[PDB]
Formats: sequence, C-alpha cells, structure tokens
Amino acid sequence: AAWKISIPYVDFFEIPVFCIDVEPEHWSVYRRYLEFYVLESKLTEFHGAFPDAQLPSKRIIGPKNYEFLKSKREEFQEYLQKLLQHPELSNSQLLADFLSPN
Repeated sequence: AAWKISIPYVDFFEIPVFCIDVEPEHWSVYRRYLEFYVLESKLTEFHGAFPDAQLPSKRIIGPKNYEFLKSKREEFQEYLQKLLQHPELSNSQLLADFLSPN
C-alpha cells in the first residue's frame, strides 16, 4: 500500500459520512465516524499501537452531526495518511478493505 488518500469533504448517505478519495487509478469510499474507531480498534488488536497514528478521543455523540464530522475531517485524514506510512500495515487486509470502493 503505497496508496495516497484524502478526505476532501463530509457528505450524506441519507446520515453524515466521510468521503475518502483514493489514488493513475482512483476512487472514493464512504465511511461512518464509527467505522474509523472499529478500524483503529482492530488494527491495534492485530498490529500493536502506533503512537503518532492515533484517532482523537471518540466523542460520545449521537447521530448525527454534520458540523462535528466536518471538524474532525482533517485529523482523520492525517490518521489514515500516517497509517499508510508504517510498513506492517502495508499488508493489512483491514486497512485495504477500509479503503476500497463504497
């Protein structure tokens, strides 16, 4: 996974979602706030616990706030980006699955 990702915006599934563009091959995937936290949970389970690569404290929000997802947009982007930089994860199906279309 020498993949490049960005989270240009947050969108709606009608339900506010993160839109991730992935790189010349390209596509986008839609991920719910919660989906990130289970990703991090599982990844940490099978691969350890990369400092630097840390999701912010999970908020005890309810569906649905748009503006809140908008604000975490950058942090979440940084997370995935720093994730992709570690090896060991370069072969994680978990990560790959997370980043695959829709």
